Amino acid sequence: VARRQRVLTITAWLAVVVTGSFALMQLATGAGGWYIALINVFTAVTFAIVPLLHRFGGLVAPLTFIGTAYVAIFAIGWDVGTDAGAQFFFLVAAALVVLLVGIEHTALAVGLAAVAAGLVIALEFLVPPDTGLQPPWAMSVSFVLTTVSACGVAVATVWFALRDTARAEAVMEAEHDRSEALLANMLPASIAERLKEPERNIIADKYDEASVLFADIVGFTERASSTAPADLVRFLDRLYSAFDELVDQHGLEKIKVSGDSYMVVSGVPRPRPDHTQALADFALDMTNVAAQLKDPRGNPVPLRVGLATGPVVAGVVGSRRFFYDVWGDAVNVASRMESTDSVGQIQVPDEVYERLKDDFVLRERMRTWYLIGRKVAA
Amino acid sequence: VARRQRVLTITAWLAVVVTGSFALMQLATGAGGWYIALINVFTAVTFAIVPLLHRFGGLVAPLTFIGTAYVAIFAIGWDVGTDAGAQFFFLVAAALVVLLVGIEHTALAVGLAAVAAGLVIALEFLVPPDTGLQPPWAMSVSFVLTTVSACGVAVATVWFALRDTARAEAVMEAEHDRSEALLANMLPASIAERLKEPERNIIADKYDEASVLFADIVGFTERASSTAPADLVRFLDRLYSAFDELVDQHGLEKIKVSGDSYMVVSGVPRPRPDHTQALADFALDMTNVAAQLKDPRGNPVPLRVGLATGPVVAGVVGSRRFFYDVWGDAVNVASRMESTDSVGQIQVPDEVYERLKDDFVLRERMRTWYLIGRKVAA
Amino acid sequence: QWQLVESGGGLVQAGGSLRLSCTASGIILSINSMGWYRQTAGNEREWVAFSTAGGSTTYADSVKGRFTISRDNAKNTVYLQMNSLKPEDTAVYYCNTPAGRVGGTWGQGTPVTVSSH
Amino acid sequence: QWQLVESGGGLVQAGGSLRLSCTASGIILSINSMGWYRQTAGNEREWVAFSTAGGSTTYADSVKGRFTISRDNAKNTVYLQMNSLKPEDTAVYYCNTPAGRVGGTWGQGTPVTVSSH
Ligand SMILES: CNc1ccccc1C(=O)O[C@H]1[C@@H](O)[C@H](n2cnc3c(=O)[nH]c(N)nc32)O[C@@H]1COP(=O)(O)OP(=O)(O)OP(=O)(O)O
Ligand SMILES: CNc1ccccc1C(=O)O[C@H]1[C@@H](O)[C@H](n2cnc3c(=O)[nH]c(N)nc32)O[C@@H]1COP(=O)(O)OP(=O)(O)OP(=O)(O)O
Ligand SMILES: [Mn+2]
Ligand SMILES: [Mn+2]
Repeated sequence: VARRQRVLTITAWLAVVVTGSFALMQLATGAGGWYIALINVFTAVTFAIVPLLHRFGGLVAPLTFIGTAYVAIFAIGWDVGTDAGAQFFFLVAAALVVLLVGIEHTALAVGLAAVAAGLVIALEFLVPPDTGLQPPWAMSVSFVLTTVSACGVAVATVWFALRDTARAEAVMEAEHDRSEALLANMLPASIAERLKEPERNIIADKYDEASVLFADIVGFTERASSTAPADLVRFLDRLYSAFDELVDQHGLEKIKVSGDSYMVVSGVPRPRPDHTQALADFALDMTNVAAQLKDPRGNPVPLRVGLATGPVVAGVVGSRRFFYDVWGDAVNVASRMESTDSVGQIQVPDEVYERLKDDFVLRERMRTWYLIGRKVAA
Repeated sequence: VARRQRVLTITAWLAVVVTGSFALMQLATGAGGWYIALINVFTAVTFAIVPLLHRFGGLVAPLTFIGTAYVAIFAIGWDVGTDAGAQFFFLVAAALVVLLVGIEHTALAVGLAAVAAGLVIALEFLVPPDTGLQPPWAMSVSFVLTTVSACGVAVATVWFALRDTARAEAVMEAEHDRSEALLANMLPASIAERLKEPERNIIADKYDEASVLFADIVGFTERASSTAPADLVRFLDRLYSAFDELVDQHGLEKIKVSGDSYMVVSGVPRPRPDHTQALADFALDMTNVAAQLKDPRGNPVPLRVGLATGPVVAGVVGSRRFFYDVWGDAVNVASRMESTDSVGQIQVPDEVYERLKDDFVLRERMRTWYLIGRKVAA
Repeated sequence: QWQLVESGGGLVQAGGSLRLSCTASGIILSINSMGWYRQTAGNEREWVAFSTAGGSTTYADSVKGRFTISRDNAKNTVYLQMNSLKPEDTAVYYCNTPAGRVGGTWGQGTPVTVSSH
Repeated sequence: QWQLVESGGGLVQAGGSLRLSCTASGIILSINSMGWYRQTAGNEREWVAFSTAGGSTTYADSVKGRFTISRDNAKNTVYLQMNSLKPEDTAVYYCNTPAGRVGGTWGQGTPVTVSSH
């Protein structure tokens, strides 16, 4: 109903300004006569009333305002000479009415404009030119005031309408931008466009190589037994916020966070030649950060970390509550490794050992090989 | 840059219409003289050129168009009499300029309007009234045409601007509505408002009673071994789409879908006295639907289902990739039950048996009790 | 013969009211849910009403507040009150359980037309 | 003494260029990542640049393309090229590893001011 409010606001301000203009003419007039005063009171009263009675119903009220305007202006113009300036107000109103009324009634609006023109061609001819009522000099001053008012009313009304439109646009843009930012945060941009489209197609993307890292907490239930649930959720939020900052800061992507488990995937949105090395470095940094952090109990929080690599499948699933997901054998491998990993250690299979030995240190203990750290030498 | 395009479009159409109007006056004129023709050619050429040269740079071009308009109209008005109608075009332009120029320059615009008014008060006085150049009757026809054109130009330009604004608003609204619909789909409305706010606060909600249902597939790895991954993802999507339809159709909420696992939660967003009964009925319907459906291999897909109840904690966690989540002891209970459930059966603990015996049938086999189905009698 | 037969459809004007009936043979309604779907042509058949075993009811957003689903257990029937009908509701209405819904086994439905004549 | 000292800050005009230096004693830079954060006052300190062990680099959206992070392993230093400076970048810039970042143990930072004088 914003458009209706815009129309109503502009018409109300228009009525106020026109009444303000008319009052000055009435006060300035001297020795003009009472016959004109009787019409002037009627016109001013109706103009002031119509904004207060705007809620009777329908589009008939704004049209009645214009009917009153036309009748009053024609009546005043007929008696006085043509040089007063009744012609100019018609021209202002012709452009003003189209803006005042909505698009749905443009045809009607056009007719109104034509009507105004139909009067103007008559006004020069039919009306007695240069009819002199009492002082003429006041008539010339009236012409000057008519010109100034005709300009000012249109300027003010148009500017007010444009201001209202700009305000509405700004609010619209801010409201939309917040939601767009949230959506961009909580899914990758490329798949968001696919999701938005009305047409529904199953999203499946095949990726030749990728690497997955799984991290989990040890003895979380024992910690839960001695702590209030609300504080426990807060602790989890703090831990995952720190991990999320580190992940964003390395550039890797995190698919989801299920309870204690933390899942990271490398290279799915864009393949890279050195995904595994980056994942290993990130895992080392994550272990250090987790070791440093402290829980409410004060005991250190150990983390079991398992890494895997291989081809994967990506895409959403279901018809409700979508999220990016990933699939493949590497996920099964990583889950098994993480499950069998020792406390405070990172474990990887033989295949990953084939890749990471060159630039990283893997030692001790399908057969696996613990990931101790990076080579000191450079 | 939409506002700039709107301004440029309206000014271009304005130039086209004014040139079209001027051409008719030039063609109609007969025995008017060549001195006026020399000025007329200049005016028409400049008016036609300015839209083609609109891209020189800055706001100086639209102002130059108005400078040319004012100079040409003043020059033509001075020679001919006042009754021709040069005054009316100034009044149209006074209202038109404010719309033409943007808000940033409103002050300048106002000055321009004043300038026009400054000419009008002069035009009546300084210009020689009723100067007769060749036929006067053509002059009267010129007055009529001036009135009609002055009305029509303003009507058309204002309507065009309003049309452009409405089109922009409609496109804006559709684009925003699609994203809003997606966001509403993928999270509850109440928490979405909290997420949108710039201020960050940990969301923790305590719920006295709730019920959780976990469903899982059996031998999914064996099925995966003999099927292509892409087809397997499609099968999962089909299954979860059917389950999602059933869930929505019962009214319960589903938090997430992790691989084979399907999680349903009852009563968290709004508590109800009969959450457990609804969950049990939904579980029975889900088992029937799963039994009916067929996989690519053609073997039936069995599902293990475990139900639990108790207090829970709800809210998002982390600083990235949010989703509603739930927590509590009931989740641990449900996970254990589902893990130990037999193929094609639903299992519940003694506590749930205390509630569901009255309206449901639980039989056979902490101690648990299989959930066979609902009572036939009513 | 597990079958469901619908009835009660016909011609009405915008704003009228109808009562569609669904009677099923071969099952027990007390222990089975029920759902009313509608098919126009511009989409495949969408669920507008649903009643569970236990009394819980749900409706689609486009139709909430105007349509009401109820059961009659002795007759083995489900009834759909339709009120404040609109041209968008002109369709063929069907009745089923979820199992039949996903299995594709339905009856012939019942036609409902909203127009002036 | 595990410490990091920053240097190179000062006064410049909008559009100028700076090179902030971060030298650390107590660790080996080849095996540790590094990150440049900035603090204005309207927020707590935000990360603008990050360099990993291996050469990968990342920057914040508000600052991508203008700031460049590099390493000098022999000197045990990290350098931040700053170009096309704007008034929004006036802050105190700090340098750390993630462990120190989450542990709260920092140095004194280096001031950078963008204005005309
Ligand atoms: C009193 N329990 C809690 C109170 C507040 C917040 C969380 C819990 C809680 O019990 O969290 C556990 C699950 O609910 C919670 N959880 C598990 N699956 C889910 C899940 O699917 N959804 C939600 N919302 N939470 C889950 O993980 C947490 C650990 O369970 P795991 O199965 O991962 O094993 P573990 O105890 O860490 O030992 P181990 O694996 O090292 O041997
Ligand atoms: C060749 N493997 C696949 C190819 C395409 C799509 C999925 C798979 C697949 O292996 O899915 C498995 C996990 O990746 C996949 N999965 C498990 N956790 C995750 C997870 O955290 N994220 C993703 N994206 N997928 C997961 O679940 C599926 C089953 O593993 P479970 O641990 O649930 O046990 P189960 O095999 O069902 O037997 P049982 O539990 O009845 O004893
Ligand atoms: Mn876990
Ligand atoms: Mn599973």
